[PDB]
Amino acid sequence: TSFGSLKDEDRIFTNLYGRHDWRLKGALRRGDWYKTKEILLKGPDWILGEMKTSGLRGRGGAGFPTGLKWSFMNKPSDGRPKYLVVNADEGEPGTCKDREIMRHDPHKLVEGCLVGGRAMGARAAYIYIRGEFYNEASNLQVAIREAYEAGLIGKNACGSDYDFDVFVVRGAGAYICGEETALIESIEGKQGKPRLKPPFPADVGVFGCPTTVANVETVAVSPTICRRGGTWFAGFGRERNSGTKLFNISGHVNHPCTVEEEMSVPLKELIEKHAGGVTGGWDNLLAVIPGGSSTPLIPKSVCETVLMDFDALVQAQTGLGTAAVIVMDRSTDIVKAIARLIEFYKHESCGQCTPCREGVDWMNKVMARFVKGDARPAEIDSLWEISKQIEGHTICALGDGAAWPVQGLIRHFRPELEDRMQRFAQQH
Amino acid sequence: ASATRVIQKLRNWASGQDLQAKLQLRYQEIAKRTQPPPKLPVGPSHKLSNNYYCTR
Ligand SMILES: Cc1cc2nc3c(=O)[nH]c(=O)nc-3n(C[C@H](O)[C@H](O)[C@H](O)COP(=O)(O)O)c2cc1C
Ligand code: SF4
Repeated sequence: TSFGSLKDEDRIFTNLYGRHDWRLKGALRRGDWYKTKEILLKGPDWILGEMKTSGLRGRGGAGFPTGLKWSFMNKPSDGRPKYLVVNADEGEPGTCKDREIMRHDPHKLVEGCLVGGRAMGARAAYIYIRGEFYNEASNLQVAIREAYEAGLIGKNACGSDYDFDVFVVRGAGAYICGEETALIESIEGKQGKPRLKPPFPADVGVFGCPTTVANVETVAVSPTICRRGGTWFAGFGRERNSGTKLFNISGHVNHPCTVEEEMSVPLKELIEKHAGGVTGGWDNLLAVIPGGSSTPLIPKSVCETVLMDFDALVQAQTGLGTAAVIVMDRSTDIVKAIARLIEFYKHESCGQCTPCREGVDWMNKVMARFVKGDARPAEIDSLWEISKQIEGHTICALGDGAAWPVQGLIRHFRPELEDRMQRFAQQH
Repeated sequence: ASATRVIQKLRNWASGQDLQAKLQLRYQEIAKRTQPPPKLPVGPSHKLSNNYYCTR
């Protein structure tokens, strides 16, 4: 099928553009908090089977089947309680989606946290967001005030005897904290530094207590899945890439935007249908960044005719991540762009891994030289070898995030660099 | 070389060979000293890639 071409009756995250109210009242109107009690009765196993049938995958980073990620924790308890955590953080360049989800749809997020905690026999949900989003944390705390005062949360969840709690947290302005482990550590107060897998948060972690992590979009859609059927949902996506998705189109475009869409949709259709069209004319387009900084670019030859999903991007040698589609044209120093993208990491790498701490800066300096061509070619292959050295020899995916962009830039746009270098030599 | 023609002829008749052509002493038949500052090469191991020690 020609995927996409969606219906605003199936599009989930309504009120996206805040044209309606975001309080409990408008939420109940939209269709929030419907027979949650019957769901809590049905219990965990049914919910997990529903998600597995749906075949959903994850949004944040690589696609890890949520059904299995949560069955990891589905288990009795040994005094050690069990917690859930929500990664409201959003710093990955090109992502302006969880912020909207929160300031315009917080009740649904709370509902999803509740359903997930019930699935995992939890006790509470810690929603960790950044610090700059004071307004969003405020709106969300207000919605939680309303929820508590009503009775949809707390001792008596909605009529059952399930005791659940919600707590909110702000970071202090870091990005790495959006990692499954240093998030937990920042919560606990220890520096925002990750841990080693194994062990896994699903058995050992926060406060030495088992816990699970989840992205806001996943937790917010899981309830709609549970109350709509799952199979219907999966019908809106390919075998593995099932589901709708949020996209954030930015860069060289007439009208940047945030959008809801279907998975496995053509990127060309996406850009030219919404956004009012690409700037300056399609032909002026040079390359893309379909997954933010955590993915490498791709030029015209594949920006056209491609699909959009974890698979068929992997095949294209790349990933998807957050669906942060940046677009450029023939008017920018790709090298300066990517050098700033890497200085981002050089500023926001925690530092405890030697290759990260001492190779990201190497890369930044070598790319700042590439900017002006004050170098010589074989440094290209040197940098490629450095990237292949870094990739797997770290802890958090940020190593791959710092390597991949360079790998793509150098697998695609070498002649630009070579010509920069010869031209600079000419200029002496 | 500063010596005389007749003595050249005499020593040459004595020996049998010629000597003004294959003297042992050194009259500016050498390479000047104070040679210029040179620049040197390196090996095939001063590359930047495909030089992993595990190979060699
Ligand atoms: C370095 C790094 C930064 C991340 N930053 C964010 C972020 O800012 N916002 C977000 O929603 N996810 C972010 N993620 C995605 C996380 O991996 C995700 O919250 C979690 O690890 C996996 O959850 P999921 O399987 O439900 O997607 C980040 C991941 C990494 C590795
Ligand atoms: S790879 Fe870098 S950012 Fe990630 S834990 Fe190691 S030092 Fe920190």
